[PDB]
Amino acid sequence: SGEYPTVNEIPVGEVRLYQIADGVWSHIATQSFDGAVYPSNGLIVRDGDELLLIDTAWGAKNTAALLAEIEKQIGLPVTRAVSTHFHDDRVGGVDVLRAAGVATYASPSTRRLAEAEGNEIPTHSLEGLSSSGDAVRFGPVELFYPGAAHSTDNLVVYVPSANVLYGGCAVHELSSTSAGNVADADLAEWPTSVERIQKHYPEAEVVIPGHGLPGGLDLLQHTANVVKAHKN
Ligand SMILES: C[C@@H](c1cccc2c(-c3ccc(CS(C)(=O)=O)c(F)c3)c(C(=O)O)[nH]c12)N1CC2(CN(C(=N)N)C2)OC1=O
Ligand SMILES: [Zn+2]
Ligand SMILES: [Zn+2]
Repeated sequence: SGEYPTVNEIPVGEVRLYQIADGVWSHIATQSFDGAVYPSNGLIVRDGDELLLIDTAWGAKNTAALLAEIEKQIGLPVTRAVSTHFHDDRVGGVDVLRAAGVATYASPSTRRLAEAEGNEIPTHSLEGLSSSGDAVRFGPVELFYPGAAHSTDNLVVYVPSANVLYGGCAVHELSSTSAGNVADADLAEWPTSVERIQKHYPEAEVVIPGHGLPGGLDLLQHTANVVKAHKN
């Protein structure tokens, strides 16, 4: 009833949206992995009379439910999607999106890693993002490659109209106690990559992590802190 949703408040197999700013929503779904349940976030950004989607809802059925929830709550067509790294919480559901007429995009690095590891593969490559500090425009957002962090391919997304920074899985929520799933991470480079984000988006007003609750700029420093302590 207005609070940021968690696993306890999302009915089984469903998705919830949360209004972040004018024309900006997050999407929240839950999924089981290795016998535990986790929430995960994505982003929706109004693009005129269309919508840009950032990240799937972690799974085919969750992503179909996402599309239904968008139609119910917003009622504008999703025409493009960007996946911000190659893991299943970002690309799992790309096949559903593609069959629903959504053009799917990711960096060439993400596409290669998804293909090699057996995850679903976005159709279109996003050039211009291969060096840390690179930025490109994509509809109503800027895409930024901060360097290796949670994964070597992770992208962040900024919504300039609203000063919303979507960190994806390179950014953790304030309550986090460790650096999440570090299977593919570069813990030594991650603080440098977060520093780049801090330097590039100093006016961010809302910071959204890949999993958990949004907050302010403090999520960036907190992320650096938990990652350094994890590595240590
Ligand atoms: C789908 C995703 C994932 C699956 C299951 C869980 C997660 C988390 C996560 C875990 C705990 C917390 C609470 S916290 C910050 O307090 O620790 C959190 F916020 C996020 C994250 C994230 O951190 O993004 N991703 C997850 N995969 C699976 C994989 C890849 N692989 C191989 N062996 N190959 C493991 O790597 C990874 O990321
Ligand atoms: Zn991941
Ligand atoms: Zn993640």
